[PDB]
Amino acid sequence: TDFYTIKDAQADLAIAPLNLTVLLAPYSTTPATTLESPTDGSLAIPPGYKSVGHFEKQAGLTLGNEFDSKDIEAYGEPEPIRTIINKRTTTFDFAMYQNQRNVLELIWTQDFSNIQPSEFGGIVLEAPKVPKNIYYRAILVGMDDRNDRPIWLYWLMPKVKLDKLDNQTLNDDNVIEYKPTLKAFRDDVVGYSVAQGFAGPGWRDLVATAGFGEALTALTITPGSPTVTVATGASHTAQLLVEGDNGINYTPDVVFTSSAPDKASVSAAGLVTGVAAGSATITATKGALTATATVTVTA
Amino acid sequence: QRNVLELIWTQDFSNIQPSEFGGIVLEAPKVPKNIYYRAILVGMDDRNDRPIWLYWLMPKVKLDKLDNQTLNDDNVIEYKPTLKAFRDDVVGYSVAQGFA
Amino acid sequence: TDFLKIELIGRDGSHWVLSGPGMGQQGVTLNPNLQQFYDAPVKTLYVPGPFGEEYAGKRVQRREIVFSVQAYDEDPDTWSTVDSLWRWAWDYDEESELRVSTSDGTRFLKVRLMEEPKPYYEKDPHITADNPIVMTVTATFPYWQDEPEELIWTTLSTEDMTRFPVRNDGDVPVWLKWTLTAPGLWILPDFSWGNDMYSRGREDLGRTVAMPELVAGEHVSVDSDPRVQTLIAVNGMPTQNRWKGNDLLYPLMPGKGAEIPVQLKNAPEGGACKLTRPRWYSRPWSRPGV
Amino acid sequence: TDFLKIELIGRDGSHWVLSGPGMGQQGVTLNPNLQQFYDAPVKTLYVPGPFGEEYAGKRVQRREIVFSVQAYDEDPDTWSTVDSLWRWAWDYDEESELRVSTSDGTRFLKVRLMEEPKPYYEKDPHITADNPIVMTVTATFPYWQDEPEELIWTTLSTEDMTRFPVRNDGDVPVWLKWTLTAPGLWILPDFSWGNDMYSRGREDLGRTVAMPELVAGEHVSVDSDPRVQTLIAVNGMPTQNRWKGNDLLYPLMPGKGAEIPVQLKNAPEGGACKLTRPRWYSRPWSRPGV
Amino acid sequence: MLSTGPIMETLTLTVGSAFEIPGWKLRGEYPAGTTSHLVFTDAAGGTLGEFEGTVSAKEIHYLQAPDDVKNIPHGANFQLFVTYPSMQPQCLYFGTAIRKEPRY
Amino acid sequence: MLSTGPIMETLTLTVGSAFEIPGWKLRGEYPAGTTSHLVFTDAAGGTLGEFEGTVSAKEIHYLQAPDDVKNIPHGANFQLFVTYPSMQPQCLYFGTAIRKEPRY
Amino acid sequence: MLSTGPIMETLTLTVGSAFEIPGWKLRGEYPAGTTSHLVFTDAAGGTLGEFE
Amino acid sequence: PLSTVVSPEDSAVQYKANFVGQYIGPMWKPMGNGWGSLGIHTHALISEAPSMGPNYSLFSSAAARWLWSMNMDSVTIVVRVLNVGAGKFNVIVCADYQMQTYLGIQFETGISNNKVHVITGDGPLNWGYQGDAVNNTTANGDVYTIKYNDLLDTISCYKGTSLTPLIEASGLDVPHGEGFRYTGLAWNTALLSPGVEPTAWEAKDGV
Amino acid sequence: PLSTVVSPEDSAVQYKANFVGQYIGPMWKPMGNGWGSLGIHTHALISEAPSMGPNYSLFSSAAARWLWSMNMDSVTIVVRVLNVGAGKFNVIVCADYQMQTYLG
Repeated sequence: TDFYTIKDAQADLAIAPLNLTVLLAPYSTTPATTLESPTDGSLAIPPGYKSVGHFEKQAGLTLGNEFDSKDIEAYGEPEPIRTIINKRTTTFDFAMYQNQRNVLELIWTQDFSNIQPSEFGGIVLEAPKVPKNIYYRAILVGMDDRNDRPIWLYWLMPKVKLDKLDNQTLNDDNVIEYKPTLKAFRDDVVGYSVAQGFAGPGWRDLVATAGFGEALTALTITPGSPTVTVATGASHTAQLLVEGDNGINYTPDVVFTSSAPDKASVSAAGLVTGVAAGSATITATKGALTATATVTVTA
Repeated sequence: QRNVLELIWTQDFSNIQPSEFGGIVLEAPKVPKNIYYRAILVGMDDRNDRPIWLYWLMPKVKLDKLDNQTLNDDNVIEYKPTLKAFRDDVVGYSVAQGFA
Repeated sequence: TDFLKIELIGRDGSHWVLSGPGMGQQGVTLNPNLQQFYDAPVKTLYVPGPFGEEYAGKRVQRREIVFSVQAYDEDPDTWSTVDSLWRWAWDYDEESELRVSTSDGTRFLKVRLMEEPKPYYEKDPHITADNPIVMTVTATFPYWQDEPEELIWTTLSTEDMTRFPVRNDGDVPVWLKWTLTAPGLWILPDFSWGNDMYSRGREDLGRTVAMPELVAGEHVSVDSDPRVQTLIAVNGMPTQNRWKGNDLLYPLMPGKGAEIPVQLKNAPEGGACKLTRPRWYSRPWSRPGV
Repeated sequence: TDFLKIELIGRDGSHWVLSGPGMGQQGVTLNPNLQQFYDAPVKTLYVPGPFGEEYAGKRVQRREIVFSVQAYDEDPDTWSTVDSLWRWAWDYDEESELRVSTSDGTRFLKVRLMEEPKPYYEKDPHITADNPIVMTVTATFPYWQDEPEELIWTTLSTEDMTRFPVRNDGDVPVWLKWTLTAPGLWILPDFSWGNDMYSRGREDLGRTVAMPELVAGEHVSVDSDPRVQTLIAVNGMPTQNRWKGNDLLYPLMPGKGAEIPVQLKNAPEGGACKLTRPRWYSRPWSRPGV
Repeated sequence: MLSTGPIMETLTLTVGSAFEIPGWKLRGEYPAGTTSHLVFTDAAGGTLGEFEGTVSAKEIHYLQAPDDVKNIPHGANFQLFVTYPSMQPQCLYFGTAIRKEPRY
Repeated sequence: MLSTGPIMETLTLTVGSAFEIPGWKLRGEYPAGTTSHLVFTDAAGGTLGEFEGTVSAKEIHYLQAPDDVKNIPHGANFQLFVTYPSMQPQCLYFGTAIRKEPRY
Repeated sequence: MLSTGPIMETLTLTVGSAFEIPGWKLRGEYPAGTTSHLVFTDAAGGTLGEFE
Repeated sequence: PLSTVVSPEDSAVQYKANFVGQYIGPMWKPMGNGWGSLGIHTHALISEAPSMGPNYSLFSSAAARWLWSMNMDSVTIVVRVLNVGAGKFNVIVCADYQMQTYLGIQFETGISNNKVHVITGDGPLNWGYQGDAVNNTTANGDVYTIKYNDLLDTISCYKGTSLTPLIEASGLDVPHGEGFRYTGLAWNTALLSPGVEPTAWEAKDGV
Repeated sequence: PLSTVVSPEDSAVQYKANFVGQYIGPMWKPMGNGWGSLGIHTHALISEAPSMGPNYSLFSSAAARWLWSMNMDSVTIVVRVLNVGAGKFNVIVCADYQMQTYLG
């Protein structure tokens, strides 16, 4: 086998976080199990998660992983036979610009929900007498939009706490930035400290290549004999679902066509509307794969 | 890809089933898992259409450390692990170097 | 390494490879820094003299071996099984074997729990399923042992004599054991081998002692080691009680050997004799001594 | 971890989950590095011998468990409530229960405050509202226990006999307790189970001891435990006085068990016998052994 | 681990409060015909309580009454079985019940 | 180690729970005609239970009703054997069977 | 170490399992006609097994 | 280091069984029909102790072997039985670890075959006969003593208290020594109902 | 381990007594009449071996218990006896520790 075939490198599996945002929620907010909407697979931020806004471009966002390790030594062996990772500490830091309520609450470790602006809008945010140990829920979601098929890659940290705060320098040519480091703790209710996830049409394209599940080889369709009504009513339209052999819905990816638009007119999303009584053929194609269904239309 | 992510997270993601729209979620384990792999580091020098394949065989490697990764709106996300070689009892060596 | 193998055979007969080829197959390996394991602890005695202190003798001491093992497995349930089995392989009242195998052969040391084991790390052991157990074991008999060399001589004659080749190839004196059938008057050798412990090394060069006349069914075991009564009869008769305050006095000193003579008289049936020479050593491995 | 769950039942009946699933729900968690918690402290005796020192037996020691807890809450007032409750859960005179639950079941240790606790940091604890308490507790009975197994045999016949199934699944001997109704003459087993602690291990294999005849209302507790008197009459009568130098001498040795016979005679109104067998272990968890 | 084993767990109970296990934690694929069964027992083994959960496509939900859960004390054992259609019950969770309430 | 051996493992038993070994825990390459069985044993060598696994092309599945595994106690030994066609049986997983359940 | 010597190695046996040593463990160049045999003896030297 | 390896001087051993609990127990290894081929029958109709036999719900002929082995060639087996039907009950002596070759005493109960035979086993469930057959009626609670004497190379069966051999045989071609010291029982019935089955069993080394 | 090992309780026993040494021996414990109630009588007038009996210097009745017990209920006793004069001789089996109840 040649070197290129042995390497089998794919450039499409390189995901660049072209855009990125961090969302913080109070610890009472229900944690985000996943960011993919169960309806159409779009991005679904759970309620209670508020974005922190812009942050510094040059600083980026650094995810730090720290391993505590212990070498096990054998009497009859010179080198360590094994090593044990006692713990993996995850932190992340970024330099955020905006001066909003949640940003300032995170910076000062105080709840400013009871802060009432003065008659002319002025506010004063006193630091707590004793620093307060407050936990939040963090979502770090980034978008790589390629060919109008975005990939949303995200980190879910159900429990984060301000670990340190970098010194801030005031310069008459730069805006004020707050650069916190947030350490992730393991949440008992969800059973993890940090999780990584992928979603989007681009990720749906790349699941098989990445190697999760099985490769898409058979394009099955919803039951191929749906009955539709010409007259307006409950049964004047019928929705078709296009699935792969690996249990992935490929309806947005496939192309819906009708060989007989007179009988059932098919939309892009996969809705056949009864127009004239008879039988129609609906075909959804994706590359070489295709699926067909014979729709019955009644007046 | 799956083996890269499994190595990074010290978890076996063979049972991870993509959702209806292909999305996956990879949770870090409760306690880091001590998993060993077998590594082949093979390089090719193409000289006069007579390649030299020089390779390293590590029959037992473990993720020793993982450096901090920085997200920048102009660079792809890279995972930079360090893998430590241990001596395999079945083959009797930890690292071998070969040419072909 | 492949030059050294360490094994444990527990009080329950379980087999563990702590070090060497096949170590850790049962889940337990041996950690470094094991102490009082190689040389038998000996203290020397000194008495005041004109030039300081004069040599007064030596006494061997029991072994206090403190060593750590590592019990490991992938899943905590199986690790718990392994740890329970390792704990079951030990006791305070009864001893378990600890075998060292090298190019010099296999030598075993019988050890018992001197005190309670100290298991696990600071956190609970189910987190790692890979935990160290610190064992403080003790060897009441401090010498390393090989399987003893046994010889048998049978005779149908009323009166007979035999010679047993005997040689101590170890570095410590060993005490002979005899098993003599009955009836019959036996004469056993108690050669000094030049040992001047009683100031009779040359006088007792060819010392022989007669056992009391054994009656029918009174087969005896004559163990010269001091941990054990010398004469013990099979049928419970008090043979040493009959034997008039005599004793076997001398061990087979290192580097000494001869054809020791055994005499049998007044044995109408004709009797049998068995000689057991122990093989004690002060180190788990050592080249043969001459 | 979910493989191990540590709970405390205070002297006042409070329930705390210090480790495992549900830990910290009551505000108190368990800190690492807890000592003398797993293996029962046993010391071995040695007397001088020919080759150093000879094993002379073992003695089990009372447990001295030194551990630490975190009392925590977000507000100092509720932290103070939790800290007060934790202090209330302990005493010196009366003991509190400490349960360890694993895949081998639930085993408990009765512990009491050996000395005063050492609470809080160097500053006042209301600042952090999250403070460590250092507990030095002691276990007078060093064995981890399970709920004792109780059997009842009632009969209306004047003369009757039964077989109690008995088995010691633990690693330590246990002492049986009997509760016998009156009147009637009871005969109870005192099997040695091969124990040579009185040089009668096989002579006493089927030993039975006949308790003195009981008058009406003289219900007896017959506990073989050395801590308590063997015969205790509920009405204060000196029943042991009419018992002629006989006693229950033997515990239930580990790994031993049978259908021990209990006989009742001369009982005009029948009789009831209750057998309590303790379940003592030297470890919080251990796989069954036989 | 070769076999499927129950996870050790604890259930909190409160006097005067409704017992409830939220569905978002008992997640998993449950085909139509699945049932759930939560059993509360004492030290002897006497059945203190039997409860049936309302299974859904992806969750199992429990919701009882304070009268229903009054008889269960702290330390009572529990186990939660799930029975898939045409299958034997499988113990998802076992463990113990603690009470988070003003002690009396 | 010239000759390979089995792997030491644990099995979980629960009262009222079906004993199941998922096939993804016994994944392999098994030609048609490959058999597999599992034997439980006490400390004396007596068989407490013998079961046959469903060997598919790339997995082996075990599934027993709770009545079958009721009598196997906590701490029993187990062996798992796979017999390839026209070949002698070989032991894959040996070990112990713990009982993870509320004790009475 | 002027002379060729054996390597101290251990064997694993299981009841009810086929004893097997894989070929890749006993590697090396063996010309035609080479014969290998494994001999199991007891503590006294008495042969208790022999295999080809 | 050992001059010779000698087989340990194993002492005389004794075993008992009564079939009072729920199931058979691991001390009886099933044979021929595989695992789960044995069961306990209560026999409460005749008010007797439970007996051991085949599980007639799915089997008719079943054999069992004692888990342990006798330490000496000579052996005594005392069996207390019940006759609740028609069938054949075999007491098996000097069997191998698979009950392939063994001596045995067969008690047949039937309309015309109320007899006792000496049998040599060809597999656990198949056997051949040696010598004639002695007429013998078996009642509930009958106790039979089957002794194999190695010195005389004889197999004998005595009934009740009398010491005269109810049946006897000598010189049969069955291997002895190590590996042929296993005892057992077997049941063979044409119907699916209990026939002659043991409620009590004792084994002892030597005669 | 239980397959290979044989427990002392699970082993047949064999006991002998000859009295030819003209001493009681340590294996017989007097019952009922207390210590020193047994004796050995030579019967030298006739060609006979010594026999064990009561200490007729003190008692006219006596009992002895063999120090160790049997390991199974069924038992065989073989006694070679001498009828010197008038008397009653009991062979006692299935006795308790103090020989209170027995067959004979």
